[PDB]
Amino acid sequence: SLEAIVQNASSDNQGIQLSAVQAARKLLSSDRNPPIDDLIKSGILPILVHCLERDDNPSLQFEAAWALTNIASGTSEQTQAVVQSNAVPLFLRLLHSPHQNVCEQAVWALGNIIGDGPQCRDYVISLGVVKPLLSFISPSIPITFLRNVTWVMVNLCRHKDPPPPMETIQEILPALCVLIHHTDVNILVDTVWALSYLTDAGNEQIQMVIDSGIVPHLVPLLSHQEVKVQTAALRAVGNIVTGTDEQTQVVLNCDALSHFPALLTHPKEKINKEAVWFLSNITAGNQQQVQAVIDANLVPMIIHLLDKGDFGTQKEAAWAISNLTISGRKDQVAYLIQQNVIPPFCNLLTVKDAQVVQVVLDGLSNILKMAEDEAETIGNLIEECGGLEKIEQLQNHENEDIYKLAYEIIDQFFS
Repeated sequence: SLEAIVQNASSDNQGIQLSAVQAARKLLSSDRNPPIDDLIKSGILPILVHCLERDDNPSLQFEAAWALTNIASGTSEQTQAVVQSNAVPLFLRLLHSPHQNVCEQAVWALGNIIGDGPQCRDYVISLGVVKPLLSFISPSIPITFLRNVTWVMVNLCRHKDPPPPMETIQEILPALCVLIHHTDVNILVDTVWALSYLTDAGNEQIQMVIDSGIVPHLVPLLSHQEVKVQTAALRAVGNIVTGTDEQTQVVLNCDALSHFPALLTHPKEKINKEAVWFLSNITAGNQQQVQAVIDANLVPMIIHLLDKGDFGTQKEAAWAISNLTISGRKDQVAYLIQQNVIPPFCNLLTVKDAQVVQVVLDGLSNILKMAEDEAETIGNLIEECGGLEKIEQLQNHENEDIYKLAYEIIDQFFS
């Protein structure tokens, strides 16, 4: 009797209330076809939200929290019905309940709400969720509960186009510093993905992450046995090394490069690609960082991937080679030449990704300009592998930066 349940829940007698709220909860969480929509149309939601305030009856508070949780675990329309009934401030309140089960049910409901979309997430942040959420992280916490805590932290951290507030980041980072030493794979995945979302927000957030002290704990996860950890960590440090040279050097000082031979040869193409992206951000640095890439014996592996990798990896390797020519010294570029970069580099001149074509022409141009006396030898190598015919054809490309640079190269070195 759904009507009866609604009427009884509104009674002043708290035991009849408990019976009714328990009945609604049992209708919702006990079957594989719950009547969620029917309970919403009944008008029960504001009653349950009122029940969440009853600290003097924790069984009633628990049951109402569980009912609303299960409604919020449903479809987007069901979660939004919960949000529109003003449930959120009451769940944030229940994060400070002394009763663990009410706290766990509040975390779960808030997770579903935050997951519905960006404005609900930003509402929950604006109401102060982070401090009480992170307060749960302790040595005695059950792992299932901690997993739900960390999932909510990731989801608070993930929609980036709204940058989360800086002060929230200051609250979240100490928790990540704690969690990065956890052994549970799901906790590590969530912690590191959260870090990678923070590190994608800009150089100032990168600096906050650096200043937290977490990078020497983060870098070694590049060699974790679990691939999900490896790929989260590779994203996080790659984003750090999109920052300044000094921020990149923070990563290098952790011996990051020692992890890369096993990433360039990893069976997963996605790890090869992400690793070469990382390296391309190292070679865009100063002469010493270029030399760090050379001295780690990584250049032959990059050139191999430039030649035989999947296109996404090939594009990243093209960037890594061309970026090396930005600040690299003549002898470092000469080392590239000795390692037979030219044929596979020139083989990318014919692809449909115009950005890659431009990158390759930029690198070839830089190489030719840098070889004071050997420019003729290098021009001959470019000719031998068909690079010259390809450059000649690029004079007719639609894109002005390409055809201009092809003309300039042809005028300076093959005329």
